[PDB]
Amino acid sequence: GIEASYKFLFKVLYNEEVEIEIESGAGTEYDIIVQSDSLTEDLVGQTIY
Amino acid sequence: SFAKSKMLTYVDDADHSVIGSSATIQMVREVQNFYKTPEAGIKYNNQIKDR
Repeated sequence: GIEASYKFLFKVLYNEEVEIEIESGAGTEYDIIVQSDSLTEDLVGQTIY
Repeated sequence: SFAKSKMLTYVDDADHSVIGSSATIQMVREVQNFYKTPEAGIKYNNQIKDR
């Protein structure tokens, strides 16, 4: 169930490249500046668009 | 759960010269957000007096 499970899974299984998308993913860092007012912060982890 | 009595045990314990002690507690929940309550809202799980 780890990510690496997925990718490895076909390596043994299908010996062919797969990729599976989670939003968090490996890439992490952020540049903009937000002006809002007292948002619940529950949205931390929850995407916007 | 927190107990003002069970805490009071050890504050009793500290010296042995303390003849008595007592206190008036206020829970404090500090809030990140003013303008909007968290839409869900905070709760103390513990009812409070009016005002």
